[PDB]
This record gives sequence, structure tokens and C-alpha cells, in this order.
Amino acid sequence: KKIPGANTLQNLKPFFQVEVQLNGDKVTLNPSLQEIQKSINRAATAVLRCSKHLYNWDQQNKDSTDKATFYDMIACDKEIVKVILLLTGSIQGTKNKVNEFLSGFTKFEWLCKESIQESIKKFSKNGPTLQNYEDQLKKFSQIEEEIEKIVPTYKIGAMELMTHNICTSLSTWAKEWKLQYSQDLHKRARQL
Amino acid sequence: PLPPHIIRFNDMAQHLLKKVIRQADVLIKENPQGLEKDIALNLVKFVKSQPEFKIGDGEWQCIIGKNFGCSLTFDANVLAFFDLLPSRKSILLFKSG
Repeated sequence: KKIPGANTLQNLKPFFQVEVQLNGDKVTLNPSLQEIQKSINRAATAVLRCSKHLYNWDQQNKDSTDKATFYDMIACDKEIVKVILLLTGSIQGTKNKVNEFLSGFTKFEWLCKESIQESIKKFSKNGPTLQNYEDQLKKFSQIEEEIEKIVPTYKIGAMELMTHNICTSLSTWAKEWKLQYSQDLHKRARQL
Repeated sequence: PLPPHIIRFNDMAQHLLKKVIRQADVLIKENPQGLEKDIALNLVKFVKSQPEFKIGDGEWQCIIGKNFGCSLTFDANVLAFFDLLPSRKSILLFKSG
């Protein structure tokens, strides 16, 4: 899609951009991919209807001189019917590659479950040493390194993911743990 | 089951020691920061309280350390010395002879 260029009626379709976020805490393209493929189908539908109803030499005015049957035959031909299969298949392939990125990032999603105050409470209960606190901070820092390691930005087919939105999400969760530590550490500072 | 531990030297009947272990472990968790003064103070003031531990020639002493050495004229009945494995504190309990 980025290689060819577009006209006016199709301003929304070229090198299509989609918002990526965490729908229900699940990394998903905000506009549904099927909806966007349906948008691609809408684009093709607009073109295919405009191309089905033409006023070529034979048709003349409203197909009065001759019928427009050849185009419905074309619509029912290989290049349209059978190629919808290739389209939809490549699309599902893009979703699968996305799912691979997702699988690799499920470990990064650990933050959603760890964000609960109970886990931090449990570990706090142990009355851990300062070195132990430093080690969690290091672990958080390491996670951050992974947060910045969002190098994969491959366009899934003819689509673009908002990786930045994913980055910010991960970053904010991270800061929560830091603040939860910071409250207790600050009251220690205050007393002494 | 007791919390895990190592007995370097015990001389009292085991039950006395069991009570010591349980209270000591929960306390060390309860006071995970500060100085070992407070551990000695709280441990004595609990240990001095029970109607058990009735017999005493002198009276109670509790010492804590991570590096030391000692010679003690303890009462022949009661003496204990052991360590708490998560933290490795060498904790010494007795009655003055």
C-alpha cells in the first residue's frame, strides 16, 4: 500500500494507519482488523460498483445499447472471487504474525497481574532489606529496557501499528511499582 | 513443624526451645529493620513474662551477633545458641550463674 499513491475519494485507504492499544488489557489494533479489511472491501466495493456500472461503448446510456453482463461475469471471475481468498489469507497471516509478537510479549504483560497491591503487600510483609529493594528497582529498570526495546515495528501487511501507545502503557504500569515503594521509603526518610 | 533452623548448642528441654523458636521467628519478621537492641529487649520482656521459665539462679540474658566469641558462667540447666537461616543471626540465650 505505501508504494502506490491514491486519489481523493480514497483518502482514508493508502498505507493505512490503525491505532494499537490494549483492548481489555489485550494488545489489539483499536479499529478491528476485520473492520479495516472490510474498509478495504468497502474501497474495492466502491470501485467494483463504479466499475460494474460503466457506460462503455457497448452500454452507452444506462446499458440501453447493450447489457452490462460481462462485468458481473468479471466480478464472478478469478481475479475477484478467488483473489478474495488470497487477500483474506494474507490478512490472517498478518494477524498470526501479530499474534507471534503478542506471544513473545505475553511475558511483558506480566505487569497487569503484578500491578495489584496484594503482590507488593506480600513482598512488603517480608520486611526485605535495602539490597532487596535495590534488586526490585533493578528488575523494574530491566523491564524498562525491554519497554524501550519495542524495535519490532513491521507493518502488518498494509497496516501500521501505534507502537508508541503500547510503550506509554507499559511505562505507566512500571511507575506504579516505583511509587508504591516510594511511599514507604519516604516515610522512613521523613522520620529519621 | 518448626521454622527451619540450626542448633549449634542447646541444653534445655526441647519444649522451652520450641517456644523460643516460634516467638523469635515471628518477632524477627515483625521488626525487620532497626537495631538488635530492640530484638533483645522485646525477646527478654516476652521471655521474662511467662509463668514457665520459673527457675532462675541469676536472671535472663539475650545476646545477638553476626561475629563474636564468648565465655559464660551460665546456669547448668538453661542455655541455647542457634541461628535463623533466612537472616543468619547468631542468637544466644541464658540465665546468669
